[PDB]
Amino acid sequence: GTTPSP
Amino acid sequence: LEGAGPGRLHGRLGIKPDGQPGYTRAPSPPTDLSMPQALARGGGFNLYLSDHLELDRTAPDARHASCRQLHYDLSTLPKASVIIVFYNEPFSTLMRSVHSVLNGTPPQILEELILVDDGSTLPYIREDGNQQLVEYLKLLPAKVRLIRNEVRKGIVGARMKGIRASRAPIFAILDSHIEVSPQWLEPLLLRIKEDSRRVVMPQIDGIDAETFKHIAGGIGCKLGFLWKLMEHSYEGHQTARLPPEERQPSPTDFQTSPAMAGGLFAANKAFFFDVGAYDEDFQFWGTENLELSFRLWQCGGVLECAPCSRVYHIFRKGGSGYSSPGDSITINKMRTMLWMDEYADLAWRVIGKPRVNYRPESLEKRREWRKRKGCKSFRWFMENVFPEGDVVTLDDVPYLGPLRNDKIGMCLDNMGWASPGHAVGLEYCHGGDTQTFMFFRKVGHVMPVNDDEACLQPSGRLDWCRGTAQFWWDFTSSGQLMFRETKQCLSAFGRKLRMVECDDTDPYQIWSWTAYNPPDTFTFPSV
Ligand SMILES: O=c1ccn([C@@H]2O[C@H](COP(=O)(O)OP(=O)(O)O)[C@@H](O)[C@H]2O)c(=O)[nH]1
Ligand SMILES: *[C@H]1O[C@H](CO)[C@H](O)[C@H](O)[C@H]1NC(C)=O
Ligand SMILES: [Mn+2]
Ligand SMILES: [Mn+2]
Repeated sequence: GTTPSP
Repeated sequence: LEGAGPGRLHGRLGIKPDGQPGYTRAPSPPTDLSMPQALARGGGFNLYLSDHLELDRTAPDARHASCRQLHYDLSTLPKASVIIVFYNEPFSTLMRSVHSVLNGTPPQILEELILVDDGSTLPYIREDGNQQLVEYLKLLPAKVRLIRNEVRKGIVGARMKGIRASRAPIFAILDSHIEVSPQWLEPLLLRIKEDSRRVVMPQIDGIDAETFKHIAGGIGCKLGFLWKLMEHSYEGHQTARLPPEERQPSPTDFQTSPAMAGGLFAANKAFFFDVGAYDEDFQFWGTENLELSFRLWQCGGVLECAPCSRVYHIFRKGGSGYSSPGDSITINKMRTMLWMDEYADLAWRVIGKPRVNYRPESLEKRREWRKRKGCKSFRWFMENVFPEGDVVTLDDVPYLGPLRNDKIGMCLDNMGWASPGHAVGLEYCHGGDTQTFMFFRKVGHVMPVNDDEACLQPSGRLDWCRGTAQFWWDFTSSGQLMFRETKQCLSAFGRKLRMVECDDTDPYQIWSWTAYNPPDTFTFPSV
């Protein structure tokens, strides 16, 4: 699914 | 409802007539809990903890201080419809989302709160089950309305159902597992009020899937995309390419974005249908956010991010809340390639030259719509909307193909994993994607075609791509793969990749790389 920004 | 005030803007929610809560909080999670097991039970987050946490859960104000110094005249702002779709979302997470919106949204600007059951199978959600949801909704305001999809249609199918039922001039879509920061809707309504062509999205914050802590910083304002067809936040070397007046923007200024994260945005209802709404042949979970974003810009719309509109979101970790067919994500990407014009050649190769049933008949009807609308090209999109990308024109991908060394007669091989973190090998050439690499000249990156986040390194391995000198290669006129920093060349001596002093006379450091001379028009694959 969508993943957060590093 | 009664008891309204700061923190409970619609009154005290979920209270039986006896003064008792209609929802019993679970005891604290068991002490001996294997998080991987629990993450796989709750569908990517710890359900034990969620069921223990209150629905009226206080959240830290993630907004910058300067965002709180702004005032809004709720009487002049248009009312909006909040749409939360869900498939088998747990009660605790779904109602916490509801309570968060109702408690945090002024009633003067909330026309309704539409809940869309995308064909859920859980007993608490079913109309042939224990009726927990329907019963608890009676304890909520009448603004909250539950509509149901007879059969699981997917994200696009559920959102369209909620949008077509919404009665406000503006609608706002939100995931079924969120927690809002204060004054989240007001800044979005003000933007859309001044221009109905603006699609405005909040800045997404985090709720840890394991601990449920609030993490400031989820998905920023400026984000582009990967050639795997996936939203990707701007990286440092990319924000550096921005105009000097846009690199450190004000905390409150609205910033345009080439793409959105998906499913947390607000828009004028009428404009949304005039600019294409959603492509309803999309299936289940997928890349509708990129199909919308490209079409939005190309057909006379503007996508921007409201830094003062913050919403917390549970990013799923170690599990998935539902199972979608495997061919759906592939189909949605094929349909998205209609809007990428000639650039679809690169995207098609990166996702593996697939050949699925992308419903060609339906996609043709949208190619017509795109023409009758006068939409602009993806070249225009890259040169005007996302000019900070590593590939603005396909001339930024000069090489795409095998990296062969004729001395040993072998090709570089990703060895079965284009994912970062593994060594590259040397194998006899066979002409499969496992041995095809691409070059991005703007950044000197050598990647496997199937992952533009994996970059070759002088260590002979692949690692996460970064726009630094740690990943900058030069492909010389002699055919040498030179690493700029160390000024050494890559050799295949002894079927082992090693760095050596550059010497065009050394055949073991001479490589051949097929030139990427794509066509001018992408012909979709036959179905
Ligand atoms: O077939 C589906 C799949 C998802 N969803 C809902 O769409 C939203 C977005 O899905 P998800 O949160 O899994 O996306 P992610 O944020 O994980 O990328 C959630 O509220 C899901 O419950 C839905 O209604 N139907
Ligand atoms: C989240 O992480 C994945 C890792 O593969 C991708 O890099 C994706 O682009 C990321 N999403 C965002 C919003 O940057
Ligand atoms: Mn989500
Ligand atoms: Mn990156």
